[PDB]
Amino acid sequence: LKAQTKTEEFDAIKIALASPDMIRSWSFGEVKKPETINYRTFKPERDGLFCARIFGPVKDYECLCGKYKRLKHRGVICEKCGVEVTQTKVRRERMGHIELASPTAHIWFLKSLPSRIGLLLDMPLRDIERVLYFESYVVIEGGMTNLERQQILTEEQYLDALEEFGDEFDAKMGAEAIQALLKSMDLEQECEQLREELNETNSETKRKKLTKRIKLLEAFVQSGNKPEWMILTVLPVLPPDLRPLVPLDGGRFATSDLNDLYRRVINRNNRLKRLLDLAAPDIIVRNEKRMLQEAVDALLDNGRRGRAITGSNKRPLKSLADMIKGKQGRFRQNLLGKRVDYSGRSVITVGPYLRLHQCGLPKKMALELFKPFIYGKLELRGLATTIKAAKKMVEREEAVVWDILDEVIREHPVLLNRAPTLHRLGIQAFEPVLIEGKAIQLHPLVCAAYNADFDGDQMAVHVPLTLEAQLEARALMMSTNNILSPANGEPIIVPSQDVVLGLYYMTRDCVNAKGEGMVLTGPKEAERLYRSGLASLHARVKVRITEYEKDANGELVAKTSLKDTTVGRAILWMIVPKGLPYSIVNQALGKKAISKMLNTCYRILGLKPTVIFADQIMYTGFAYAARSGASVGIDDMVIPEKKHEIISEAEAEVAEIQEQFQSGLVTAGERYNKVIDIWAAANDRVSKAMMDNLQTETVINRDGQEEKQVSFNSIYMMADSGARGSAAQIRQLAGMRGLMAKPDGSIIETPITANFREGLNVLQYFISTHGARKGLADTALKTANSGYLTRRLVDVAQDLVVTEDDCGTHEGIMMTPVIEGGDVKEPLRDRVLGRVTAEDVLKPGTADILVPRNTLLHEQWCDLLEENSVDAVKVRSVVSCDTDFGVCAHCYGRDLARGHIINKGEAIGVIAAQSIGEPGTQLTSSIQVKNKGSIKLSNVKSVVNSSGKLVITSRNTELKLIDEFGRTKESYKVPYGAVLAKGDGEQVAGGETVANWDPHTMPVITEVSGFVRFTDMIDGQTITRQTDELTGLSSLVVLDSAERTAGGKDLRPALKIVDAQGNDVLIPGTDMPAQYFLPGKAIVQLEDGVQISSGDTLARIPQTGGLPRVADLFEARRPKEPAILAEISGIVSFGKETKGKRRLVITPVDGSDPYEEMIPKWRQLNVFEGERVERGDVISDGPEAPHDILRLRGVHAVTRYIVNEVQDVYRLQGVKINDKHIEVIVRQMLRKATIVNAGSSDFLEGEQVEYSRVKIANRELEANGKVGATYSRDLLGITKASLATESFISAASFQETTRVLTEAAVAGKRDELRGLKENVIVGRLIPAGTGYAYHQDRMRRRAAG
Amino acid sequence: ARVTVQDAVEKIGNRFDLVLVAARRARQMQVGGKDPLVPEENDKTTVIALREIEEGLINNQILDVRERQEQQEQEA
Amino acid sequence: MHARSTGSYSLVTQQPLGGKAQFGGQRFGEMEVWALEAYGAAYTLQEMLTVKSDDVNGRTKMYKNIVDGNHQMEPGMPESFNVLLKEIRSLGINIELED
Repeated sequence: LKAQTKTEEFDAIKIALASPDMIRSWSFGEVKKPETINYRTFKPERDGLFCARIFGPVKDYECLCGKYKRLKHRGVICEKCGVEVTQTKVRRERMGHIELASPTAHIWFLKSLPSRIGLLLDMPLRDIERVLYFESYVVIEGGMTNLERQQILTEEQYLDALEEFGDEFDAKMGAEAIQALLKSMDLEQECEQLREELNETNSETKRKKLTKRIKLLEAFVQSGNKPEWMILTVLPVLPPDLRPLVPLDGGRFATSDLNDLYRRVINRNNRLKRLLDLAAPDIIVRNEKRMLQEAVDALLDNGRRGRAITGSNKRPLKSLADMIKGKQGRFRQNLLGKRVDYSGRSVITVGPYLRLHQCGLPKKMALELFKPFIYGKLELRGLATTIKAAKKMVEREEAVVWDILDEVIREHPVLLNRAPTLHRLGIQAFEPVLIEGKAIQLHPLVCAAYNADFDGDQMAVHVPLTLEAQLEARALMMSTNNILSPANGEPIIVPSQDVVLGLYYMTRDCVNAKGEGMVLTGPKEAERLYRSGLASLHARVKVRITEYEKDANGELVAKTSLKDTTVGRAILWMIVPKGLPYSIVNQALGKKAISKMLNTCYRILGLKPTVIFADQIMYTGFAYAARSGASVGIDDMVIPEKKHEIISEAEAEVAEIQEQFQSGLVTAGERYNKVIDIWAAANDRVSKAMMDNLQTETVINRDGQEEKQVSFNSIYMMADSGARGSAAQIRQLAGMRGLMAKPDGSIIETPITANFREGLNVLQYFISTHGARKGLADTALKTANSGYLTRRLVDVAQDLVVTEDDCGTHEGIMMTPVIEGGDVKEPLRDRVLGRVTAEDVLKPGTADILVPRNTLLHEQWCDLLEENSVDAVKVRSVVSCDTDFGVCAHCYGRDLARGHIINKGEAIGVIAAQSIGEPGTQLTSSIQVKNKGSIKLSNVKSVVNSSGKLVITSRNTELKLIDEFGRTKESYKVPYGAVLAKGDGEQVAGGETVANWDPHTMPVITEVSGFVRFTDMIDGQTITRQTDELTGLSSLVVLDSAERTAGGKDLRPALKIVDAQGNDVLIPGTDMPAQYFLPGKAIVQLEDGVQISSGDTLARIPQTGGLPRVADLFEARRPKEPAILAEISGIVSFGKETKGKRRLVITPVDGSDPYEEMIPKWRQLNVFEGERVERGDVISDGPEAPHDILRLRGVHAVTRYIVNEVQDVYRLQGVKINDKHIEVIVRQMLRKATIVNAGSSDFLEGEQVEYSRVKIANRELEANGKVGATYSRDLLGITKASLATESFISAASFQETTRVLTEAAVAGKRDELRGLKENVIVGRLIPAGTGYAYHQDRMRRRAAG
Repeated sequence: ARVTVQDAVEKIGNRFDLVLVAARRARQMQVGGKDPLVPEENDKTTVIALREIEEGLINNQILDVRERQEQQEQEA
Repeated sequence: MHARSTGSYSLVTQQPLGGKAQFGGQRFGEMEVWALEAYGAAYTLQEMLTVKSDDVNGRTKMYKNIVDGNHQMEPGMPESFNVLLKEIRSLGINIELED
């Protein structure tokens, strides 16, 4: 667009060092006399802080003396003393000054943790202090004399410096002396010099400070500042309306010490200028400048002096610092944000009759919340004369004003936000309905998302006064605008319990029902058929329902069908919107189905049809809920007397096992688990008791003997509707409750035999007592941590905004279904569902592209993905997104609180936080293959030996289950030297252990057949003769490397494979000798002469998941025993035995030689020293380091491992947060990058990755060929992300003010008010969302043209 | 009443810029600067602006035209 | 049920008088703030933590404003925000927004 001639908004903000001359630009008057008293009579003396000549009119266009009591007089001054009459309100902006007669330094920039002035002049802060406290003289403009320019000279020594050098020599102390030094700083000479020596100095204590100084010096260049601008000659003065002085009843003063400090700043100040006209000696008038700078300190707090108190009163004087900021940032942007206007805080109530788009609000609250509108409306129409006359009408609550109240309520959007709201799903918009009551009524089918129940949930009502807020209501916050969860595309509101049962008793089938068999030509008369009740609600009746189908692209072709259907579901159709198929409502109703029904109604029919349909459901949900009269009392429950029959069985066995212990067969622990198992199986029998009983035991005479129908038990209905019927709870209620945990965290082997319906004893209570305790404790604390969890999430992604569409990258990461263990859990589909395809993807069929590069993958395209057998597809990731400081839509997707294209203006950082932080409260041998498919041996080198056992000789044993389709269903990692019953390309059934191994043995087997000769393996040197007491067959048990011999710790037990000649049989593929080294603690299953088959035993070696681990995931803690990965591709070997560490010399065969690691060998090393490993093979065993996989294999590698690691965490938690939210989170973690190569920046400086991304973008381009510094992605923790805040106004908020203030103040680095938290502090529209195009206007008018 | 705003998405689907634009139009309706063209159904200005955008008669294009049109009317 | 939107505020701080006693307005918390940042409510968040009940004079500049019914304001300053500029003014940095 075009910049306007009009002055609309105040543009993006700047902040940088200025000139005291520009402070003279605020020359309204000079503050002289602080005392505003006649020095007796309390006469309000002008000529000071409170003056009209120095500042302005006491009142609007009002002169000091009163010569101008005309609010027409503007400009004309009081000719006695210049009183230019203007509005007194502007005195909240009256800036004055005082011409100091003193060059003053800055002790604040001195004692700041980071000695700013020290690293500024490159002079030890120690000597700098000796200079500013006026105890010694610094040499100025001399330098090439007795001493150097950056040195001091005490009083005694300066006298010596004079006796030797009066010639070409001067050296004063303090600010004036340093003014000379700042007046002479040689910035860029030093710049050339500091990089020269950045390549010269090669010591840590040296170049550390080198890169330090060089950095900030070119930073001064970055702004163009010349150090002089820190030495104040001018003293700025605040607007009068910023320091109160009020009389106290009696004859005293209740003044805020703001005055009593500026008075001090000036008492001392004028005394100083006096002391200079008097020309007093140095150290005395300089001790005066000490008091001048402490006056400055008196304004901050007192700087870092000693907490200056006042005469006979302990009181560290008025701290401006703390008074604009404070805690949690400031006292507005903190929990301290006052009790909002246009608000109403009270508890809530239901309200069935409350329509979809509306809520119910109390008349009384309505009065208190709509007055101004009524006042403006009463004097607008003419039913009140003045606003005060309007007050009187509402003073009596005239029926008239209620109609005017009506006018300002009819279509007035309202915002509803609860207090316990931690996630955005607690904020919506509605429409008012006049309610005569006290509690705020709410629409039922929304409360589930609110998690707002009926106990004491107080919702605050916030009036959208401006049309913008009103439009925001009916734009994104409307009730009908918050249908899906912004974590996953499902229509979040699923019928909870009451409404579910309503529709459950509606659509249901049975065998006996009045009228079962007749025919109707319409569901409409079917309505008038049951509302009368001339037939039962579950009779199979032929009614002609006209189901529809969007056979076209919007034209729903009609298909009239006849259905022998139950009366209830027939009535259900009159509610069902056309397009939806009758097949979805031809079931016995399921809760999962009932939610995804609206999801498919959203897919097929769209938004509108789904919305209005949902409301219809709610009204009939209550309707037929009442028709059910679904009651349950003592006499309606049923208990199997087969329950106490299974208990009889359960009795026998345990009695006998305790008696086995009385003799001494099973041990205590053996008996322990034994007991547990039989009682658990007993409960499953009690299950197969009460479950089948209450499943279909009701048989009714109908068209035959007695045809059974599914039992209409209320319990059964809840248990099948899905509403609230959880057969597990129910079965601890009607069947044996079971074994409850114990105070230890284990299990009391005693079950709660006597069920709830029946008796319970004090014994059973105390078992379950730990349970009660347990529950409470955990949630009561998880709550608090979840809040700080979301705190750290906001911490990490504040500034991320989607602000582009397509960029220029043809990259992302590989999306793959988490095929692990048995069943294929997360599909390829449900990950990519709602994302944008990266590349042109081919089909399992070759050279036939099914999904072109840039394609929005939705339901149908995902159905398209599942028509063939495509298993792996790449999607453009946001961590690979080439968008600089932001994300593009073609790298994000569409899965949001809607199903459409993510738009520019969507600040995604924080919405990710909430969506992901929400689940905090819900956090905590011989494998037979059960999946029926084809056993596919991938990359594993197995071999057939004697007995046909397909033994394993490689660690990468990835077993796959390539099915009839080809898509892997099951995956199993088989250990070393294990048996494989079947091979690659041979189908097996479900229930055969082909993945058969022994966890107690890791046999060392050969690959080919050959003899074994024990080389350097004699008893006493390397091996011991541990031919046991059970097995006398020759075995040479290898002693480990510490039990062998002194000089035996350099001798290796090598097994040499030779034939009947003495020749060595080489290893398949290379020319290397097959010299397998028998490891430590190995039960050698062979002697000298035993021919090892193609895989026979030669040696025998035996051996949180919730908030906690995920928290450490955020700080990326290097573990206890970190599993190290193979650094480079190539051979690995040993060197230098245990001296504490051990040389793991990994020498490349295709890389660079010198690589060798230091590892303590207290770990179990699985080092394949005979093999040529690859960069990534686990070396030791234990937890891993995100860091390492990031810096080694790459971001993409580590990134999807962790998001899939956590994908398993939340998998068993039962929650599905959007992985795309998680993707952006991780990019922000690696926000900074520690550079590796040298170029135009630093050799190792941890700098912005995207800034460096634009660096190389134009390093490849012009002004260079290729000098560009190539970085290494640095992984930062969350308290490091919050520590690396570019918004100093944000770090200062919760971190050390002084620190961060000076931290940016050195160069006065401009925060263009570009971001999020800056828009909080200033109170303006962020550059996104509503203010997106708003700031387009603003940015087009700032720092550019 | 209004069931959805998906029809506003059919014309101007920014979801946020919508808020900005029509809101300013509603304010010219407040201050006697102007008056509506689409008859209100007791709907106060917020809901009226919604109707105007869904039909697509008064969108961002037309509003800027109105801006420059007033410029010829105030200048001359 | 304690409804408070308009009334009188304390003197020691801009914090309203009362709590769950006389005048029960919503003591808006830091985390509900974050909910409004999960939404597009930026302009409403603006007036929320400023013009509503935080700016000692901005609240009156809105009361006398809506007694006219005009919902249209300019980008005003949090005034203490204006004192924060004077904070840096007495140190080394300074505010002189150019152009």
